[PDB]
Amino acid sequence: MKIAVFSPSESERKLVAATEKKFGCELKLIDESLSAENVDQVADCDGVLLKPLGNLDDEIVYKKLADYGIKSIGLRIVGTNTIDFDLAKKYHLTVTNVPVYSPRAIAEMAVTQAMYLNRKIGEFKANMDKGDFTNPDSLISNEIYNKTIGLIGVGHIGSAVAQIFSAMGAKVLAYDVIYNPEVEPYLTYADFDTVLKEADIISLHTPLLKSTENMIGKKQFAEMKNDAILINAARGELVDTAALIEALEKHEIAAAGLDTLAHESSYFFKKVDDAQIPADYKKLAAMPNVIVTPHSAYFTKTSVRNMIEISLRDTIALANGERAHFVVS
Amino acid sequence: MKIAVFSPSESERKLVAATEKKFGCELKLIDESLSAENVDQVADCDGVLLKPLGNLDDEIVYKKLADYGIKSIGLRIVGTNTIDFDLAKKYHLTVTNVPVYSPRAIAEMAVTQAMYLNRKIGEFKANMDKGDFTNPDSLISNEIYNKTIGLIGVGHIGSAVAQIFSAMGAKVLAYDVIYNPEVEPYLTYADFDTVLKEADIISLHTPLLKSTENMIGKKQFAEMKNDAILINAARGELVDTAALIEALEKHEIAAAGLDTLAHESSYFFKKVDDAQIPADYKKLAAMPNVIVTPHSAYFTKTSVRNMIEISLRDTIALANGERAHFVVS
Amino acid sequence: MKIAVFSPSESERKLVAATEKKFGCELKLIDESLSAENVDQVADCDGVLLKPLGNLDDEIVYKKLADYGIKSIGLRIVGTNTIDFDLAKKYHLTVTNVPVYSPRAIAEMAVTQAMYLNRKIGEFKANMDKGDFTNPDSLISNEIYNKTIGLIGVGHIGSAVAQIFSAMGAKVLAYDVIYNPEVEPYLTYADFDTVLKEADIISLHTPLLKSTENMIGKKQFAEMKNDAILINAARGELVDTAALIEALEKHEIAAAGLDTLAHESSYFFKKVDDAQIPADYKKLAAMPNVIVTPHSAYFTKTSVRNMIEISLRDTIALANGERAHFVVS
Amino acid sequence: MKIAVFSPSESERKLVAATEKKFGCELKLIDESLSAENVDQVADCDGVLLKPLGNLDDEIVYKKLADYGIKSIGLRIVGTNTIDFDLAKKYHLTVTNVPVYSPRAIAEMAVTQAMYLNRKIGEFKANMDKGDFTNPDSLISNEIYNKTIGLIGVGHIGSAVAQIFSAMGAKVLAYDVIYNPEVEPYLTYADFDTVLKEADIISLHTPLLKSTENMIGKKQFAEMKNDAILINAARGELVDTAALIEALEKHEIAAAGLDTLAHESSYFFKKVDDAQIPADYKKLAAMPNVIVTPHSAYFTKTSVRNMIEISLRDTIALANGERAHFVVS
Repeated sequence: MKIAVFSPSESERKLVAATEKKFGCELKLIDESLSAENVDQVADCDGVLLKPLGNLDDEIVYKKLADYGIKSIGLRIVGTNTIDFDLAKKYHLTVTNVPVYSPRAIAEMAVTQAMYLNRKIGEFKANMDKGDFTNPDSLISNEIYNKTIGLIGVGHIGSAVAQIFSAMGAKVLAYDVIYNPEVEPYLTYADFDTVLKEADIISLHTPLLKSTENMIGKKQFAEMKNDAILINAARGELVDTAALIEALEKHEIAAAGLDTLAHESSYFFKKVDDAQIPADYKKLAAMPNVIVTPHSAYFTKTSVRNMIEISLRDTIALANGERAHFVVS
Repeated sequence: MKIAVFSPSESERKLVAATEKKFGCELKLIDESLSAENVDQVADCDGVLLKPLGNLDDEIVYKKLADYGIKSIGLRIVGTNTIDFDLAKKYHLTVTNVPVYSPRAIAEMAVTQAMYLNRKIGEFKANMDKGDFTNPDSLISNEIYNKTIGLIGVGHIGSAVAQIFSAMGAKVLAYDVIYNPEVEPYLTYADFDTVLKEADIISLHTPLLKSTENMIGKKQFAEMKNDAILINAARGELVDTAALIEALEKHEIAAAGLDTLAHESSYFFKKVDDAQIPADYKKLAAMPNVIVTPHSAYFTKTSVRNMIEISLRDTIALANGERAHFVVS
Repeated sequence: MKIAVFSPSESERKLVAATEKKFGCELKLIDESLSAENVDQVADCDGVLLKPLGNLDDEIVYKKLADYGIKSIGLRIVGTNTIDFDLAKKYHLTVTNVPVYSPRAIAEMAVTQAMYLNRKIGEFKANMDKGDFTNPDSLISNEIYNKTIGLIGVGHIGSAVAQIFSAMGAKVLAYDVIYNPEVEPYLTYADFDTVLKEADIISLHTPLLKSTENMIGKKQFAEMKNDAILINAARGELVDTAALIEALEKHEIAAAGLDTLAHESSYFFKKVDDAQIPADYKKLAAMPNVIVTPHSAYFTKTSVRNMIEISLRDTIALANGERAHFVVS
Repeated sequence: MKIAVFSPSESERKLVAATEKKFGCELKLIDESLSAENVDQVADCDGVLLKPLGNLDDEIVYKKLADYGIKSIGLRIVGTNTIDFDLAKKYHLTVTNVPVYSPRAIAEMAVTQAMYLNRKIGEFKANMDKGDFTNPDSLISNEIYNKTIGLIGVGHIGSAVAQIFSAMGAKVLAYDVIYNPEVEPYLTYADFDTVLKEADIISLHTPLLKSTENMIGKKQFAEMKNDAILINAARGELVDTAALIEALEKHEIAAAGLDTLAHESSYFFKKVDDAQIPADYKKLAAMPNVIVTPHSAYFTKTSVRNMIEISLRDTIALANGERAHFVVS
């Protein structure tokens, strides 16, 4: 049982030994992701784990996989769009994926950003950098249990946000289109308008769909409380960035924590020069009441381990024609 | 019922009218701290609420409060250092204070700082500032339910830190010299050495005393885990700053969140020029794995209100010959 | 939109008005469940909600449903075995069901029974009934945070058990065959032997399968700690009752809370004479360290509401050829 | 180091050896309470630990402890009623006690009883006893996150009740005459009338004083919701038992859990005959929606140990001229 691993990250490499032992298999790590140019390297292998940078679009790959007895495409991510299903069907190559990495990883980054912004630590730092070490009333804070949290969408990640906040004593409201009895201990469902008007901290947990692009814009910011804090660890495209920047500069909201931004593809996950960084990011990055992280909410030891292990399990099951949890086909 | 209030903060001013209505009393605000210069303004006053900047040394102030029928001194703060208790006894002046502003205010600042540093948000920022938007392993994080929290001292604040951390699923250990059965659902008592050795996040909750000054020094940093996060929202002098800086520079700890620092008195609560700010602060402030705040863990609406309303309440009571909750030796 | 409701319970009747308003439909409640004998009563109706006592086995029902334009069978329960799918397929009659009622309802009954049995309130009552009002050491208890909980199986219900207990400070271990990252904050996975040897309170959350019938028997009881408490709110058939009774009489365990028993079908949900109640139940019912409830863990306002509302939603969607959440076909 | 222990419980006996090892002292156990009859057994003793059944009236006991160099009286209990404090001062005998055994022990008994009664387990039992195994609406229950908890008094115990209930998602309200900022994450202060009117579960945490005797009477039952559950694990005399019985009989409340009852002193902690048990108890004990326990909320391993080790520790300290934590007036 030798499984090829394409496009391993530094963090995934640290796990290979442990992983090999636990699964009784060998991992063959290959530095680039899978192309026509290096597929010839699964020959001595019984399966493939993928982290595709770019679309898997040219058929010499899909065919040559089947030539070697490969039956499955084990994506180490949720993201499916990089796989041309037409081809996969064409070579009885199942696709697996990793739908849930660690919902607490993302929930905890959201809560963390919200707390820091609530305590205005950045605004204190910007004051201090100018030699102002006072406690002006404009930097006063409050305990989390005096806050209302509002969730737009819930899911596994929102549910974990609600659990955390409600356990610190906060009131958590949520708009959603589906009803889940299991999250009732931790939040109260309410319609969208109420969530936006009443919440002191608002966090996005909606999927990106054409109906949700820009669902947070000028009109929503105007509805928000002026001291509200917006967090978006879901999808950059949910929020109109210019509307956001302006709302922050107008003080129609108080702060924002973003793990994701529209057009992040140009720069997130890369090294770049100054001329490569867009101007909206530079504006947000200069504000003491804004956090931007490079889509790293997921980035814990647990998520990294699960991405590797979940995908590997499905992928070995399928090598043994055994059944698999996260087929997508 | 009229109560003089000396030296109110800006945040304190803002609550005044609501407090009048709530207590059905009148608050006479004096901008400065009580002094021989302003004492005669107490003349039409039932009681006094003090926030002394500096020593209340002169005796004619005390003679004159006693002359005006004033039966106590209501410290709005915790520290009684500037009260010459000798003169107090001489003039039959009970002294009260506010020991417990809001333990949650402080505990939440500690947690917030720990979570931010755990997520290495500032290290991602320093990296992004140089155009690096990747997710290197050196910035991988972890879920809080995988961490051990170590408390040095508990008290009302540490106890609250322990409640919050254990409610997120963390394991919490605490060193203390008195036993409180009511904290055991949230922490496990342990030896001081065990705590430093096993904790991934250390938070300080120890009174500053002769015996506890530089309690956290070179030897203690050497004992901690190298990815440990040190939080001090108790008292700066508990920590040897030089040893802290060195430890961080050598990566013998991963991060530090300080709401208080040795020698902070020179610059905390002031506006100053660059030349007035000490070098140890400047070193800390430059580190992207450090947070420093200007002793603002307390600074929530609840605290500021409690500082007024708890003193006011004991102060009114003693004016009525009734009992105060927080009389002091 | 008129929906027939068969075999309504007293609790479901209390909801009709509210339900009708919220869904803009009329409910036609019919006292017995659906047979050949009363199916002629869906004529003026656009759908049917069912709570079948007994198998729906005779085709005159399935055919006459289609004759009236009925497209769906809306079960108000999880239980599917009462529907002959061969027939349903034969009349393009979809089957819906209600998979999740309220997991907290069942989790809370489990926790409640565990707590009462931990505090030995029944044993105190049996003492008191004989005139003994003392506090003998054999009736000493302990705080929940000094206990280890062990879950055999997890699921939605076990996950809610773990959440509750771990929030009171208990250590929760769990054996399961599937791995769910989202419950990690609340329990630690461990193998079956460890859960049985180490747990102070053990609660069953395994599905009944031929491989699980009697999975708790003489050998497991002997492995359990002598002061352990077994709770089973899952499926009566998971536990060998005679092995249980004997373990209780031998004091190889301390107590048991059962919401379900093998052969409960003879008596649960019915009114019966003494000669109709089996002897195993009478033995357990006479023990002060045993609770038996008549499979009522589910029985809250929320579960009753959800059973009605979830099934009704799917069933109206299907009347409008719209899509539905809980199809089983 | 030898410390005499008077009148140990059976549970206390069981810990003795471990306590010796833990304190590195010797414990001389005397079966009876201190009296002129047994005082001379203190002669070889450093200090004393008392559990007085009855008044310690004679003065020669006190003269003789003082004669034997004994510097304090270590009550292992909370109540100091049987200490003639006058004689204590005469003979320079500091008096200490144990105010805080384990607040969680008591709070957990309250919660446990509330949850059992909320789930109406005893009413299902009374029903099953008559062969009725149904789920009538009169026995429908509800999830604890849908309930409001009302506390009359807080303190260390009530506070713990509030932590547990709010961690299950309940809304908790409390009436009190002193403000504690540290409880606000878990409860909201409210007027006494609001609490009785809005609470679905009422739990008492008020000291028995002249002004609080029958604080819960006819008028207060009439104010409560008719499906209210009343819990008293504080002091029996707070509740007018006649009015309690009547209220239950009239279904003006749904249930009651009592760990303490007015006049309990006649039978609690004793073995007695049927003729010695009062009628009000017999009425309560017959109701399947009532629990009565014999003042055993405290009775966990933690409490029994703390009662020994906390007194022992202050007792050793005062023998060393060091400070005690729980000296008493």
